[PDB]
Amino acid sequence: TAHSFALPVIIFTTFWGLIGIAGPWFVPKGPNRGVIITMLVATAVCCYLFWLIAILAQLNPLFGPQLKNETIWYVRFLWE
Amino acid sequence: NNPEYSSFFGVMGASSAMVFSAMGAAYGTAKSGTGIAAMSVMRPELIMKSIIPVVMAGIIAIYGLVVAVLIANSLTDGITLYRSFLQLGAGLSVGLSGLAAGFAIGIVGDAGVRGTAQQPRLFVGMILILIFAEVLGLYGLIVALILSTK
Amino acid sequence: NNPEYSSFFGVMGASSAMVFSAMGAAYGTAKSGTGIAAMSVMRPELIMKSIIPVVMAGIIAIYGLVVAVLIANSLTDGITLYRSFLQLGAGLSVGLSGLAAGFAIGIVGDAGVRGTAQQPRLFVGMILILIFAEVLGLYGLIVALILSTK
Amino acid sequence: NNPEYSSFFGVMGASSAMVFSAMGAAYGTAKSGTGIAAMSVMRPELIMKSIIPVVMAGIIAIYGLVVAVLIANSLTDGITLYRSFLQLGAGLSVGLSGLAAGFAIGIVGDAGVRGTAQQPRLFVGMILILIFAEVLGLYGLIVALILSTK
Amino acid sequence: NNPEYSSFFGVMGASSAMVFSAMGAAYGTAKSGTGIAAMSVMRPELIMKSIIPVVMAGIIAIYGLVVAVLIANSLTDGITLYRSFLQLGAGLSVGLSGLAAGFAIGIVGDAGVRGTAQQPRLFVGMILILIFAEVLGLYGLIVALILSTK
Amino acid sequence: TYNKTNKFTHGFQNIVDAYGIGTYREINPAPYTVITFPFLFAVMFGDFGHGILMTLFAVWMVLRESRILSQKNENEMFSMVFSGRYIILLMGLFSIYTGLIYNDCFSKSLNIFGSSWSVRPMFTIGNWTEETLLGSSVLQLNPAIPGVFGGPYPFGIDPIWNIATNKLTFLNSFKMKMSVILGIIHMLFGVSLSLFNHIYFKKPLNIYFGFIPEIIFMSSLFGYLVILIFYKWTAYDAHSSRNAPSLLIHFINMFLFSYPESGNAMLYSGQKGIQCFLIVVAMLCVPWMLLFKPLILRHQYLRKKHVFDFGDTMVHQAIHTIEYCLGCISNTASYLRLWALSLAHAQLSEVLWTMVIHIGLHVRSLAGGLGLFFIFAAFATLTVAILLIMEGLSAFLHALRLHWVEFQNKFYTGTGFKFLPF
Amino acid sequence: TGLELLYLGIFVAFWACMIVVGICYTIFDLGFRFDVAWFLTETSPFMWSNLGIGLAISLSVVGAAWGIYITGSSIIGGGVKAPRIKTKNLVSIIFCEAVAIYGIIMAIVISNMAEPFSATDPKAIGHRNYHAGYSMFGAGLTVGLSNLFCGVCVGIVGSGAALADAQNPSLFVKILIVEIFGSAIGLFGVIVAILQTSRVKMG
Amino acid sequence: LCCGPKLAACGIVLSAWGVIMLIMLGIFFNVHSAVLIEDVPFTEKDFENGPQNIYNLYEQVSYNCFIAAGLYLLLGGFSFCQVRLN
Ligand SMILES: CCCCCCCCCCCCCCCCCC(=O)OC[C@H](COP(=O)([O-])OCC[N+](C)(C)C)OC(=O)CCCCCCCCCCCCCCCCC
Ligand SMILES: CCCCCCCCCCCCCCCCCC(=O)OC[C@H](COP(=O)([O-])OCC[N+](C)(C)C)OC(=O)CCCCCCCCCCCCCCCCC
Ligand SMILES: CCCCCCCCCCCCCCCCCC(=O)OC[C@H](COP(=O)([O-])OCC[N+](C)(C)C)OC(=O)CCCCCCCCCCCCCCCCC
Ligand SMILES: CCCCCCCCCCCCCCCCCC(=O)OC[C@H](COP(=O)([O-])OCC[N+](C)(C)C)OC(=O)CCCCCCCCCCCCCCCCC
Ligand SMILES: CCCCCCCCCCCCCCCCCCCC(=O)O[C@H](COC(=O)CCCCCCCCCCCCCC)COP(=O)(O)OCCN
Ligand SMILES: CCCCCCCCCCCCCCCCCCCC(=O)O[C@H](COC(=O)CCCCCCCCCCCCCC)COP(=O)(O)OCCN
Ligand SMILES: CCCCCCCCCCCCCCCCCCCC(=O)O[C@H](COC(=O)CCCCCCCCCCCCCC)COP(=O)(O)OCCN
Ligand SMILES: CCCCCCCCCCCCCCCCCCCC(=O)O[C@H](COC(=O)CCCCCCCCCCCCCC)COP(=O)(O)OCCN
Ligand SMILES: CCCCCCCCCCCCCCCCCCCC(=O)O[C@H](COC(=O)CCCCCCCCCCCCCC)COP(=O)(O)OCCN
Ligand SMILES: CCCCCCCCCCCCCCCCCC(=O)OC[C@@H](O)COP(=O)(O)OCC[N+](C)(C)C
Ligand SMILES: CC(C)CCC[C@@H](C)[C@H]1CC[C@H]2[C@@H]3CC=C4C[C@@H](O)CC[C@]4(C)[C@H]3CC[C@]12C
Ligand SMILES: CC(C)CCC[C@@H](C)[C@H]1CC[C@H]2[C@@H]3CC=C4C[C@@H](O)CC[C@]4(C)[C@H]3CC[C@]12C
Ligand SMILES: CC(C)CCC[C@@H](C)[C@H]1CC[C@H]2[C@@H]3CC=C4C[C@@H](O)CC[C@]4(C)[C@H]3CC[C@]12C
Ligand SMILES: *[C@@H]1O[C@H](CO)[C@@H](O)[C@H](O)[C@H]1NC(C)=O
Repeated sequence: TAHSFALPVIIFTTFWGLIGIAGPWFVPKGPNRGVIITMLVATAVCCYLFWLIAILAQLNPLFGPQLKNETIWYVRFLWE
Repeated sequence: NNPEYSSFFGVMGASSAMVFSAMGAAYGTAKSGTGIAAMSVMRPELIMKSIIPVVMAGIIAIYGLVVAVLIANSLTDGITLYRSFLQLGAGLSVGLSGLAAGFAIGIVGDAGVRGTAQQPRLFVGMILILIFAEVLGLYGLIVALILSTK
Repeated sequence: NNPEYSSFFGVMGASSAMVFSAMGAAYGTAKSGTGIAAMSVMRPELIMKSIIPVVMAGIIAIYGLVVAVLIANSLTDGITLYRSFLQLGAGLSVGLSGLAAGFAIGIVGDAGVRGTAQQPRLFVGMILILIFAEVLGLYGLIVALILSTK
Repeated sequence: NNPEYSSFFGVMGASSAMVFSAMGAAYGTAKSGTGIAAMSVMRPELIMKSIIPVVMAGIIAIYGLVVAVLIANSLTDGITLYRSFLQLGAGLSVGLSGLAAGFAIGIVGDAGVRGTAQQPRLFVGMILILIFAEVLGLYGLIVALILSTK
Repeated sequence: NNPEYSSFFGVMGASSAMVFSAMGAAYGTAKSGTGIAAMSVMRPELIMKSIIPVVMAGIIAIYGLVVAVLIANSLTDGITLYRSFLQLGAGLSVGLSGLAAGFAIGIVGDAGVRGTAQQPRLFVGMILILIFAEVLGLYGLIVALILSTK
Repeated sequence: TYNKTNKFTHGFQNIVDAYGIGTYREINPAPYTVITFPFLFAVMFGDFGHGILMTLFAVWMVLRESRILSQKNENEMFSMVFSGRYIILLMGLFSIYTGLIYNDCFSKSLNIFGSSWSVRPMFTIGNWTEETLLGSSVLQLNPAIPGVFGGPYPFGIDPIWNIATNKLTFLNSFKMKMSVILGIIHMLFGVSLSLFNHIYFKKPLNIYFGFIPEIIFMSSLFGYLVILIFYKWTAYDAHSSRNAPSLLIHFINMFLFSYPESGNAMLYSGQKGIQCFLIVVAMLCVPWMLLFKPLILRHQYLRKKHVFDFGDTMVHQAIHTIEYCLGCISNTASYLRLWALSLAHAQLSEVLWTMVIHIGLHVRSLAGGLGLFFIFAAFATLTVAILLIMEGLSAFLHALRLHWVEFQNKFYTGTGFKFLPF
Repeated sequence: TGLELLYLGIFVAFWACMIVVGICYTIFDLGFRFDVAWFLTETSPFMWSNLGIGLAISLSVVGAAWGIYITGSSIIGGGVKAPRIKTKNLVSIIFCEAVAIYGIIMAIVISNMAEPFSATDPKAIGHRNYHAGYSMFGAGLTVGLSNLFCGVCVGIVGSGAALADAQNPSLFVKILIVEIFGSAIGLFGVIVAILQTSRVKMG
Repeated sequence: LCCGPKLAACGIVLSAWGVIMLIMLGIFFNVHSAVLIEDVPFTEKDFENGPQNIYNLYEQVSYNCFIAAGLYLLLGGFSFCQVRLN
């Protein structure tokens, strides 16, 4: 279960960049163009920051999870 | 190895977490209740709206209960003095924080129920204060969760 | 040879002889000054004659001072524990007797100065009472000396 | 060859000398303060003249400070239990004598400044009484010195 | 080596220096603020000037902080019992002197602020009295320093 | 002040107007609030299940909005909730997102990608045997050995932490760092909006003294803290765990100039010099605000052309500088409220689950299928009474407070009048 | 004053007992039994540290709640005739709550310094562990009590400012300064606590 | 059995919630998800040979969840019938 830190980072960075950068130019012109563009950019920034914090907090762990022996015994069989 | 009395302190913590929080909640549920009884004679329609303080007082009790349970489920026979006093600290934190938050909620709600009876615009204002008071108890709970799982 | 804690009781005797006598004199002076201020509004000419209470209160402090100095001169590195007890008893006697005498002088002087604003003939009587309320301190002093110089 | 905890008492002398005296002084500077304010509304020209009580109260603090500094300069690591007890006695004597003198000065000064707004002739009388109260603190200082320089 | 428990008294010295000085400053600020707020409705143009007492009360806290910092920087786990007692004495001295000065500043500032609301000429007088109270805290600091550096 | 409010933006405009109507033509926090208030709420109310419930309730309110608008009632609470139906919809959506990031759903994770933590390498490369499992009650796991930790979880928190007794140990640090990061970034955005305000109002004095000192102070002191957090996340790993420094101690030492020769080592080469430079710039930002602007105002309005009162201007600038400098610290501290409320919500949901429906799920007999009925109802009502309504309300109001005080104090004045047409 | 009478009686009885007990110990040459060293040493450092953390959080919360209700009663009483208060004076409440925040932060900063010993003999526990316990207790006391007093003071000033605001809008802006001063004390406590546990290390 | 429409609405919404969430819980238990291990009512003897016993207990809890989902389906049907009545 090797979760490489290249596909997640690339995929999410490009997705949120397209939403927050390319999205504004595709918003149809109208009274709400400004507010819609602000919504797009703010959602991109906030969601990407949250995901980046979450993923980086797990990268390079300084200690592993503390698992009961019952759950360790079960997880050995079940999980990869 | 460990002293045979090591489990006392932790136990007391748990009990404290339940007791003081309850006392806090009780005071709130009392004071707000009194205020509601004073308000409801002239403005009956506000009883349901004005029951929010009591609920918040109840929330305080819940926090204590949580911590108490969290400590009452972690008390082992060989509980070391370190864990025992960690649980005592968590219990004191949550209990006294809930006590103070319950006092604040009771007083603020007893004032704000009557105020909202007089001036409707104060209702939201009252709430904007109560939550602050409430989170004081929450802060205690938070520290408890930091301690009893250190 | 002798216990090292004897000097503690000796210095406690000295400091008690000073502190309690000073508290008694302070109470007497405060009460008498309040009475004098109240009296002088209508009867200015008695501002000076009505100062006798304060003087009679100050004397009490002097008593304490005397004993205190005596103890502070009788202290030495190797006072027998019995000598330290003698000094402590003398200090307590003078200090607390002076405290009681100062209370009595304050009350009597306040009452007498207030009354003399309305009845001149009370003055002499007041003086007598103050003397009867001052000899008390003197008595303490006597005992203290009998204990301090033994 | 002396206990390492001997200095404790001596320290509690210095501390006390500066604490209690300060408290006493504070009370003086408090009560007189209020009095001046209360009498400043109607008789502004007496504000500076009616600052004597505060000054006297201030002097009381100085007494303590003196003794405290003296004790704080007489402390040593190997201070004998006897000298430590002497310094504790001096500190308590000066501190509590100054406390009593500060109480008396506060009460007398408040009463005197309030009265002098109504009876000018009382001023001198007040001063005299204040002096007497001040003398009490002085007595303590004397004893303290006698105890602190043996 | 030194005792295991020696650092206890130094720790308590720092804690006292901060806690009691904070108590004094908090009381001074609270009393002065509740006087200033009540005055402002009548004399809105005085608030700024009337902020002077609050500042003075704040200074008391600073004194505590200063001494606290010293005790928190010179306090290691292996300090001699003598230095630990010195730090405890310095902390108690600064803390309780600041407490007394804060009480005096609160009382004097409230009274003088109200009087200035009623009598502008009192302003300067108030300042003088406040200084006389403020100096008390300063005195403690001095003694504390003398004890903490020794 | 007139904002040309819309149906969707009415809720957020009323939300930001509650603390004071904005002055004439100043940067409106409404468009940014429209997203950062639902987001700051979701950071606290982060839960996939509760987010789903909130989204469904808000969608019901939106779809049937016309009916309730026509059928008016006097219920103040329901009217308030309905007026914020769009606010609640956005809050629910963002809470769904954050609950996915937290990997939380009614206090339970998902594991849709597979955990990065494998226990088998402990048995293979490590010393573990069935004997060790029998002898140790809780044991632990270590990523130092090769195959235990297979990289970070691609999306959200790794599921294993739900079943790990070390859950809080890691989650506290992660959420504290997240709260501080989001708070500092929000405050920096506020300061930039203040720059925009000054530029529009043509107050170069504020731009050069004011905004620029403010941003330099904030970035050097607290932006540097976010940089340190991210750098420590990227740099230190399990092998270097032993000597991993604590950023709390390092920040304290930076403030105290207490860089010691003992204890935790420096995070990077030249930390002493860079941190000293940052601190010096931070302190210099205080005189920059305080002394300069009053002197220039006095020079250009009392020496030129010749009411201006220098003493009061200096006092006012000193109050503003003290307020801002203490506010940076107290606001970075207050933004920990996000972590506090998030952890409280998570723990309350966990205890509710394990005290209500663990009773109905932890039954051997098939008859438990009937019990799960009644038990579940209680669970449901509890999840709607304590979590959705009360904890949701607290998180909503605290995101509000963060926006009113911590965020809008940087650029918002709020000294105008609402435009009440005829 | 019945409860006050009970408290005064307990206090007087306890301290008269203490005076007589100290006199008896000193005079009967039994001072060696009054081992303050034994008390401070046998008593586990964990007790001191955990009491310190618990106080750091609980007393801060107590001060925050005290100030919050002190100023909220006045806010909601004044706002009956001048509702604008509820909008403007929440800052006072904020300051009070800020106190509590410091509490938890310091609790964390203290709780991070804890660590078991695996030792019971005072020579084994050692100066480092004993000083760590004492300093954590002292830092908890400092932060908790400074925050308590700061919260109460800010609450009193906020109540005053809310009563002043109900009658003249242009006063709060000038009275908030007092609150700021009243807030500084809190910070001071935190600083001192951080200085007390700067070099604390259990283990 | 006529009743107020508000109670019927609450009943139907609770029935939908119960059905959906308990069906999901049953599916997750039947998949033997480790996240829910704490909810499985196993005993010490179940750790003797292998995980098959724990799998059987997972299946039993999933069956309980599905039974609860069916009961809530019946409750939702009753509430819908009452709504049609009103
Ligand atoms: C199944 C349950 C799922 C969970 C759903 C509930 C989630 C829990 C959180 C809900 C909080 C709702 C409050 C925010 C919505 C109101 C904001 C808005 O847009 O209105 C502007 C409101 C009301 O609208 P208004 O009337 O001012 O509209 C403007 C009209 N003119 C322009 C004419 C003046 O305006 C304000 O006063 C602004 C400040 C609002 C601050 C909110 C304070 C808290 C309110 C608590 C609500 C009651 C508690 C919930 C009880 C539920 C039980 C019935
Ligand atoms: C009223 C409100 C409710 C109560 C609240 C306050 C509770 C106060 C708590 C009391 C605990 C005191 C500690 C007890 C241990 C110390 C005793 C001691 O010094 O003696 C033993 C010490 C040491 O004894 P020892 O070490 O030689 O004995 C051998 C050791 N043991 C006994 C353990 C095997 O000295 C003596 O031996 C003195 C013997 C005479 C006893 C003198 C006791 C002092 C007090 C007597 C009068 C009561 C005071 C109050 C007055 C009335 C009320 C105001
Ligand atoms: C106004 C108040 C009334 C006064 C009395 C107040 C109550 C005090 C009585 C408390 C009960 C204790 C009774 C004695 C119990 C037996 C103790 C024992 O075995 O003693 C061994 C103790 C200690 O052991 P020891 O010293 O005998 O053994 C030798 C020990 N070495 C070798 C170290 C020296 O000593 C005695 O023999 C004491 C006997 C007399 C004790 C009398 C009680 C002491 C307190 C008296 C009051 C103090 C204040 C006086 C002034 C008051 C004025 C207002
Ligand atoms: C009410 C406010 C507080 C003040 C009063 C109460 C203070 C004390 C309360 C705590 C409990 C008692 C503490 C003392 C314990 C005894 C310690 C001990 O035995 O060792 C002594 C120590 C050591 O005793 P030692 O037997 O080791 O002697 C030394 C021997 N070598 C050097 C060989 C080791 O020495 C002292 O005597 C120190 C003085 C303190 C003890 C006396 C306490 C005084 C109690 C108050 C009454 C004062 C009498 C005068 C009354 C008038 C006052 C103005
Ligand atoms: C480190 C993480 C944090 C980073 C945050 C900062 C970086 C992101 C923001 C940078 C600035 C983006 C661009 C600013 C606007 C430039 C103007 C042109 C924009 C555009 O194409 O749309 C116009 C409408 O924009 C509008 O109406 C206004 C659009 C405003 C976009 C920015 C708002 C989001 C910022 C908040 C981020 C989230 C919070 C972070 C915690 C169309 O022109 P038009 O014809 O409409 O004419 C304008 C008025 N009508
Ligand atoms: C679950 C994971 C994802 C969570 C995070 C993303 C959450 C996004 C939340 C926003 C989506 C809902 C928007 C509201 C829907 C209801 C529409 C209300 C009416 C409406 O059209 O509003 C207009 C305002 O623009 C709008 O209504 C805005 C619509 C366009 C918003 C674009 C930004 C969406 C977020 C970024 C992209 C998606 C990311 C996730 C994949 C103007 O009102 P009117 O003119 O109709 O009023 C008529 C009376 N005047
Ligand atoms: C509106 C937004 C406002 C701004 C908000 C952002 C906050 C700004 C904060 C102040 C300015 C930036 C931060 C300056 C402080 C130093 C940052 C150090 C970061 C760090 O840990 O990097 C390590 C040090 O780099 C090195 O080893 C290289 C030498 C040391 C660092 C040199 C300075 C780099 C930053 C340049 C200025 C950037 C300005 C950004 C605004 C990587 O090093 P390692 O781990 O490989 O080495 C270690 C073994 N030797
Ligand atoms: C003065 C002479 C010498 C005395 C020496 C002996 C020691 C002191 C014992 C008391 C002596 C004085 C008599 C007081 C009786 C108790 C207090 C008053 C009556 C009372 O308790 O009733 C109400 C409280 O309710 C209750 O019944 C609640 C009280 C019980 C609470 C127990 C928890 C405290 C335990 C102690 C540890 C805490 C230490 C704190 C320093 C208070 O009446 P009111 O004032 O409302 O009405 C006015 C008239 N009662
Ligand atoms: C007029 C009013 C009365 C004023 C007089 C002062 C009253 C203070 C009350 C405290 C008790 C008096 C102080 C002196 C007695 C101390 C105990 C001596 C007994 C003794 O020999 O114990 C040593 C250890 O104690 C020690 O060495 C302990 C040293 C510390 C003693 C002082 C601590 C008191 C508590 C201060 C708290 C302050 C809190 C501030 C907020 C032996 O030890 P060893 O090494 O020979 O062991 C050998 C084991 N094999
Ligand atoms: C009223 C409106 C309606 C409300 C709706 C609410 C819906 C809530 C339903 C869910 C509640 C319970 C949450 C429990 C979630 C845990 C389930 C879980 O973990 O899922 C995944 C497991 O199946 C598999 O994981 P595994 O077998 O351990 O690993 C294998 C995973 N690989 C194959 C990807 C590697
Ligand atoms: C205010 C004045 C006039 C009142 C009396 C106070 C003075 C004179 C008193 C107070 C203390 C007294 C001293 C107390 C103790 C001693 C030691 C003794 O072996 C001989 C006399 C001598 C030295 C005393 C002399 C007189 C004395 C100094
Ligand atoms: C005006 C300033 C100095 C403070 C006011 C109080 C002054 C007068 C007090 C405070 C402490 C006092 C000192 C305390 C101790 C000693 C040691 C003694 O052997 C000689 C006098 C001397 C040196 C004192 C002189 C007076 C003194 C300096
Ligand atoms: C009216 C005047 C003299 C009193 C005011 C000053 C007081 C504090 C001073 C003046 C002279 C001082 C005395 C002079 C010398 C000594 C000798 C010394 O070993 C003990 C203190 C003692 C006995 C002093 C006590 C305090 C003292 C009386
Ligand atoms: C034994 O345990 C250590 C510490 O976990 C580990 O690094 C090492 O590889 C193990 N050695 C074996 C199994 O031989």
